[PDB]
Amino acid sequence: TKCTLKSFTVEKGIYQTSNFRVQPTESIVRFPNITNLCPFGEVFNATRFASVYAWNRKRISNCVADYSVLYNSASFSTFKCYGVSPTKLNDLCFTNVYADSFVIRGDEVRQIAPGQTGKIADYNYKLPDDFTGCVIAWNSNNLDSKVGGNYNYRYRLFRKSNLKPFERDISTEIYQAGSKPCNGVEGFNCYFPLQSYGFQPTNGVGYQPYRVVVLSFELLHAPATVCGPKKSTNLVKNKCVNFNFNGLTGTGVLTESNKKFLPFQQFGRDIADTTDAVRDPQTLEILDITPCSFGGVSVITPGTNTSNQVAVLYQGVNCTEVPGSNVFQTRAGCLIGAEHVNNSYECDIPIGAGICASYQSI
Amino acid sequence: QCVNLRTRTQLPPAYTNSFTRGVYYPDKVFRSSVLHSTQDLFLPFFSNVTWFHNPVLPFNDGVYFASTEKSNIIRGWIFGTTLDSKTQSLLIVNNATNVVIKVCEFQFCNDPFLDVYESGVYSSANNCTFEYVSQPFLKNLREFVFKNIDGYFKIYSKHTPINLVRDLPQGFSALEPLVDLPIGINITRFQTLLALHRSAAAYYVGYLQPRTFLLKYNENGTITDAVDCALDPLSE
Ligand SMILES: *[C@@H]1O[C@H](CO)[C@@H](O[C@@H]2O[C@H](CO)[C@@H](O)[C@H](O)[C@H]2NC(C)=O)[C@H](O)[C@H]1NC(C)=O
Ligand SMILES: *[C@@H]1O[C@H](CO)[C@@H](O[C@@H]2O[C@H](CO)[C@@H](O)[C@H](O)[C@H]2NC(C)=O)[C@H](O)[C@H]1NC(C)=O
Ligand SMILES: *[C@@H]1O[C@H](CO)[C@@H](O[C@@H]2O[C@H](CO)[C@@H](O)[C@H](O)[C@H]2NC(C)=O)[C@H](O)[C@H]1NC(C)=O
Ligand SMILES: *[C@@H]1O[C@H](CO)[C@@H](O[C@@H]2O[C@H](CO)[C@@H](O)[C@H](O)[C@H]2NC(C)=O)[C@H](O)[C@H]1NC(C)=O
Ligand SMILES: *[C@@H]1O[C@H](CO)[C@@H](O[C@@H]2O[C@H](CO)[C@@H](O)[C@H](O)[C@H]2NC(C)=O)[C@H](O)[C@H]1NC(C)=O
Ligand SMILES: *[C@@H]1O[C@H](CO)[C@@H](O)[C@H](O)[C@H]1NC(C)=O
Ligand SMILES: *[C@@H]1O[C@H](CO)[C@@H](O)[C@H](O)[C@H]1NC(C)=O
Ligand SMILES: *[C@@H]1O[C@H](CO)[C@@H](O)[C@H](O)[C@H]1NC(C)=O
Ligand SMILES: *[C@@H]1O[C@H](CO)[C@@H](O)[C@H](O)[C@H]1NC(C)=O
Ligand SMILES: *[C@@H]1O[C@H](CO)[C@@H](O)[C@H](O)[C@H]1NC(C)=O
Repeated sequence: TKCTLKSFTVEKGIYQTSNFRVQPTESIVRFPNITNLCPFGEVFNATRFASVYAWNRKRISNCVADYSVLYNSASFSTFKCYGVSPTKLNDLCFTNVYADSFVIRGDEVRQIAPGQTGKIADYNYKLPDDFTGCVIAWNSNNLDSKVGGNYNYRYRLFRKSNLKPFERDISTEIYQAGSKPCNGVEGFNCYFPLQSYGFQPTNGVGYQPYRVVVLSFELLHAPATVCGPKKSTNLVKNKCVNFNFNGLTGTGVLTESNKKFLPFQQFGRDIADTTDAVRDPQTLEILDITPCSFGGVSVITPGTNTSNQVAVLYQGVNCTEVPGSNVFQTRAGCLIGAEHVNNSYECDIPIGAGICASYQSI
Repeated sequence: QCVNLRTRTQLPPAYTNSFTRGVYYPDKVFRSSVLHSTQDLFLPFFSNVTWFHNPVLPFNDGVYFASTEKSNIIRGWIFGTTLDSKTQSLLIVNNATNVVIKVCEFQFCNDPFLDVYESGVYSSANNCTFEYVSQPFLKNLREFVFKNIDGYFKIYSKHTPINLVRDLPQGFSALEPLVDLPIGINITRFQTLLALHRSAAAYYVGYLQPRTFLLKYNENGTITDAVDCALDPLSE
């Protein structure tokens, strides 16, 4: 009081010093049930993969996919992410995904990389230098390699030019290395552009078959498809907290409400555009929001010239959230530091709602 | 298996009165016993709605579709710009079991028709992008509102059992949202789909315009009455 009045002495009366408000305790987030998972079991646990120059292409959109669980798996030899790190990949997302899967040798595992050149990198699969996405490779010697030789797999060896990024060519035309034309039969200057892999169970690391899947992403102006799932902590009521219900954020205290939302609304507001009720995306029940309590504080003093003990009034605040004497609850708020009597005298220092205080103690 | 017909589908282009039909929920916000003024694309009151008794028609900003259906002859809708494989085409079909929505570069015949004894209105379907299946939509009045804003296709619907003889009833009935599609297309024209036996249909079509309405919400959150704010001066 002395500081607000900027004086060393105070006369009798009531003065307004500062304000008061409840502080939020913790945070909660609510999101609907996680379902419609993207089916990667048929991709990364597929029995058979295609050739390197005939790589299988899969389009991914309109589902939910979690990349943390895939990243945590130790069954993948190479997990190289270029555009983004695997940790933060679960947050950001794209409007479509392309998965290119094939099988190569273990010595060619680094051919599939931005700014990389080679036989496979120029004749079978090509990536842009600015490619964004991830590459996952894993040995499949016990599965893809055969004791009789995995000659089913094929690779492109001969081509006049290179391959454009994200281009697949399965043409089997007889390559013409020289100038001599060939009538569909390879000659001195003609060779088959395609050669079969020679995998065996015992061939060594580098010659072992390796399944490689490359995930690429694109962000066309279409609405966003699959993103990482969102966690949902449980809800707590009757406590001043801040909430993020499905993108609707705000502070307050949450209670049970008897309003009846018609089956397609999400939340309600009363007037002047202030939200009052919400519907939790999981339990599908109507809640109620009430702002956390606040109000000004005032000090009642008989004057520095007489005493030095004072009483304190919190305006419009229930006597349940106070933070050493008797406490009185009045229609004007809550009062601490003064004693309530049954008499009735002439009013000295107005307080309100028909009551007032005076000095005798206060 | 699509063959053009000999007789012309020259349905009469009659006109009739819109009255106070075509009011839908602008959003998903609950309000109780309050008057709220909102500006959006609506069908103006007492407008001139066209009556057909199936040419390509423009889409404009939105479309209001209504049908006094008897025995479910209408079956679907076709949306697009060039109506061929050059541009993405939206196809909506409602057969007995479910409803199918596809976004593909279909090659439609000049006189599409569903056939009865599934789909034979398109020669081929290539480069498909979006697919969707859901529950069937359907002496009944079927009202639909189609809107397309920023790569979002909004479909609102309402069914009403009516017994009046000829014209649209003098009453109020709001349209509740039905489906939203997150697909980016720039539709400009549309069509109707009929499943007719090889061996003459009536509906009503109107267009939407931007304007402001005053809406009344009762205690339970249902729209019960509306006022057009650009009409006779009493409304203003
Ligand atoms: C999300 O999934 C949970 C898990 O099943 C659902 O919770 C179940 O709800 C039913 C309906 O009353 C109860 O009979 C079960 O006992 C609940 N089980 C659990 C573990 O909570 C919940 O309803 C789902 N929410 C949706 C689909 O919105
Ligand atoms: C301050 O909060 C308490 C606790 O909610 C209120 O006491 C409630 O009063 C209502 C009305 O008589 C009763 O129905 C509840 O059972 C009471 N709760 C408890 C725990 O006793 C009190 O009324 C509030 N202060 C004011 C001025 O209303
Ligand atoms: C109505 O259309 C639906 C959608 O295509 C049909 O249901 C599918 O029919 C095919 C053809 O046998 C099946 O392969 C699908 O599994 C069916 N889908 C579902 C969800 O069951 C249905 O058969 C059609 N009915 C008629 C009478 O044409
Ligand atoms: C066939 O579909 C593909 C993809 O579904 C289309 O490729 C798109 O072409 C546009 C044209 O500029 C690009 O902006 C997009 O980035 C491409 N990829 C997409 C949309 O994923 C292709 O145009 C389609 N072909 C035809 C004839 O419609
Ligand atoms: C709005 O909701 C209220 C609450 O249920 C409805 O009121 C009930 O209506 C039924 C049938 O008309 C009666 O049997 C109940 O006795 C009513 N209860 C109460 C508390 O009013 C009301 O019908 C709904 N519609 C309107 C227009 O008010
Ligand atoms: C493949 O199967 C293994 C064995 O259960 C499992 O751990 C892994 O998550 C599966 N991967 C996919 C993509 O389904
Ligand atoms: C209160 O004020 C009066 C008049 O100024 C003075 O006589 C009296 O001493 C004061 N009381 C104190 C200083 O305790
Ligand atoms: C007097 O005051 C006390 C405490 O202030 C209170 O408990 C009591 O009800 C009041 N009335 C009587 C008649 O004692
Ligand atoms: C529609 O306009 C025509 C003339 O273009 C008019 O004859 C008819 O009455 C109008 N219908 C209405 C206003 O419902
Ligand atoms: C539709 O065509 C217009 C030009 O006519 C173009 O600006 C717009 O991008 C097209 N829509 C989509 C989704 O590409």
